[PDB]
Amino acid sequence: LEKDDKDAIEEKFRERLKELVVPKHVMDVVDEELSKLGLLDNHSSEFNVTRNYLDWLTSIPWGKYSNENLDLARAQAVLEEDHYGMEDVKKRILEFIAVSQLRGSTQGKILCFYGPPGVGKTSIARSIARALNREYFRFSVGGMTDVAEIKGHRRTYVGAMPGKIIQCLKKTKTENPLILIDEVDKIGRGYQGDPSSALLELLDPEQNANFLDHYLDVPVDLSKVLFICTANVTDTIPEPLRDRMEMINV
Amino acid sequence: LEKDDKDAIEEKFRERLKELVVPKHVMDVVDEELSKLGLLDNHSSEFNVTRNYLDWLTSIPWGKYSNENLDLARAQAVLEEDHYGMEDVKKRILEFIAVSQLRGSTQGKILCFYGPPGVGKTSIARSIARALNREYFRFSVGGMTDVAEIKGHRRTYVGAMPGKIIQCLKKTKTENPLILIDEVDKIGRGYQGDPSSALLELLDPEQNANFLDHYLDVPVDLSKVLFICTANVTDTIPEPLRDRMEMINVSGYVAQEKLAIAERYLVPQARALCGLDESKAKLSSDVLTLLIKQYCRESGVRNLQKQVEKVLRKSAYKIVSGEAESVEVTPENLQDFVGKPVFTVERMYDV
Amino acid sequence: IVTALLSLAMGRPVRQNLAMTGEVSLTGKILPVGGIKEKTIAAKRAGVTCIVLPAENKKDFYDLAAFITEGLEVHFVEHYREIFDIAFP
Ligand SMILES: Nc1ncnc2c1ncn2[C@@H]1O[C@H](COP(=O)(O)OP(=O)(O)OP(=O)(O)O)[C@@H](O)[C@H]1O
Ligand SMILES: Nc1ncnc2c1ncn2[C@@H]1O[C@H](COP(=O)(O)OP(=O)(O)O)[C@@H](O)[C@H]1O
Ligand SMILES: [Mg+2]
Repeated sequence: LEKDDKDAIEEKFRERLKELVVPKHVMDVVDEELSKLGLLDNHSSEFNVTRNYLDWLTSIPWGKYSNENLDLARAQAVLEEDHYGMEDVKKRILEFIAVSQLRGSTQGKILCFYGPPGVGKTSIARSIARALNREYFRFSVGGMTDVAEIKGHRRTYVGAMPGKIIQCLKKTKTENPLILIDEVDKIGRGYQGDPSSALLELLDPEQNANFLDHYLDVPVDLSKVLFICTANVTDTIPEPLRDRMEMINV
Repeated sequence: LEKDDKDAIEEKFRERLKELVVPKHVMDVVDEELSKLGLLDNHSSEFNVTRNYLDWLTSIPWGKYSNENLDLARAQAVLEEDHYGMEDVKKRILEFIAVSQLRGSTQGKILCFYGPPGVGKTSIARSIARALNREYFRFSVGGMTDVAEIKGHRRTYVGAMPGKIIQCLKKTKTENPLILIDEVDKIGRGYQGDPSSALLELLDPEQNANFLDHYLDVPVDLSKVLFICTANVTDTIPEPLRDRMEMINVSGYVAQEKLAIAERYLVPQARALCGLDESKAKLSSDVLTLLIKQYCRESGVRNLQKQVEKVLRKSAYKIVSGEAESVEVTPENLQDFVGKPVFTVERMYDV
Repeated sequence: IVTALLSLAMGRPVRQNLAMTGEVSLTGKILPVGGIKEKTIAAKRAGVTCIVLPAENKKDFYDLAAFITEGLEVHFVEHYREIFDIAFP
């Protein structure tokens, strides 16, 4: 059967799913959505939304793991190649590779940097990403006040899109990127919806493992990510959010 | 698989109903939808909408009830084994299971906690859910502002789906999940309609038994659920809502037993996290006493965790790459490891 | 504060290692105060050992764990004068 069967669209989703190992939990949801999706009349907007949704759902890597370099001499080499001094951060990340190498599987963590502006806090992140071999991806939140951006929308609104973090996981196509949330010190804090109360559901190390945003309801698991955060000075960071994260001082 | 007409689409629903003990109320509605679907054509957007809505009806359990445990000591053991102290909640939940055991049928109540952040207010919930045997579910509300998220839409719109709670109540087949609303203190307000103004309709201890979500208009009794709520300061919550739900004050820990929790759970946690061994990574109780009384004074527990893991991880790097085959923390080593004292023996005048 | 002032008056140093707290209402009556656990642990941490407290909080002082209350001699009092006797034996 030629002439573009609807089962072709089904199957391009299916084949996209066949390789990467999805959790069993979401393994069902896609099935019922597919079985429903075929029965729809194609011109219905409902068909457009559901197909776009199913595409968004299959796109997420599930267990793809970029492999990590671990030789310590290489870490020294690629760190001293492009940043003098500031030994504290260097020693800390070296201890990271140590502990990660003692326990097999890749691991995530949260960190925070703060010091005078312009010391290179941003550039060292990219150097670290090339050191560990994780992917890099910046994301500013200076002055942000639309909390929905971090968690998408109900999927029935027109104009809804899944929150940013799912877009970046789709972009880096890897379970354990290295996000660079930036300028948390200046984050918007007003009556319009304070992001700082929504970030806590990401940053808390223990409960983030089943983070979920309203677009695609199914929880995602961020446990292997290695967040980094920057701030010109600690004091204005809202206190509960400050408490979660370790604080290096360049 | 050619059974896409009324022969099997209405059969599978009507047979799926059987085992449930449905309130007689919604059976009428379901019957008109079945017959109307029978008169409807198999292909039209009206057909798929009505069929979708009917599926959302038939999915909901009606009177299915997760079997609840009733033994005390077996419950008290597992409630106790993974946290120290926090005596109030471990006493309260025990009384709750007592009352439930006495008067036969299962029951639900609504209650809340409050204390300094990071005392463990949220960790305990899942342990409770494994004690009582109710199915767990959580959904952070903090920073939400869309009331529709918790009330669904009108079903005549395009993508309308019932509010989050019905998703929870389908995802856990039992009708009595341990829903855990979280961080009520930091709900959004003052830029659209407050979701809090909707929340009251849920939380009324009696009235909730005829909750009426906009999507599926039939009232949904859900009185048996056991809500919980967690705000770290019991002032921001608006008064009419704050009155409904009993408070329970968790309290900050004292050092002498902050030691004995950290010496039983945290230290094993961090050691298992970093993969070391008691041989490779021995630590005396005395250094813990020093560390507690020097570098960390506070009601929370996050801080001591951070210090402990830091000490261990410095030892780990010293092992795998460094020189020592067995780091051996002693107070003399402590400055090398953690850094410098922060608090000191402040006494402006000893005389 | 009044004991501080009095120590300035006589010039006698206050008795060594003798913390104290509580409110006073213009005629030496002592009054209750909350938060006793924090003050208790802090005084214990500083090594001070003759804390004196309002009598009205007596109950609340005894609700604390015995190990916390080890080693410090409370002297409850109701009229301020007794404390004046105690600071200046
Ligand atoms: N009594 C305890 N037993 C075991 N773990 C504890 C205890 N108290 C705190 N913790 C630790 O605290 C961490 C998070 O605790 P929890 O999040 O419940 O504190 P919290 O007050 O809920 O803070 P928040 O509501 O801001 O998250 C957990 O990893 C947990 O192990
Ligand atoms: N010790 C150093 N080693 C390498 N680069 C440095 C150093 N000090 C300053 N720089 C430079 O300073 C610049 C500041 O960039 P950036 O990281 O954005 O500063 P900040 O993040 O503090 O605003 C970088 O381009 C970086 O190369
Ligand atoms: Mg919590």
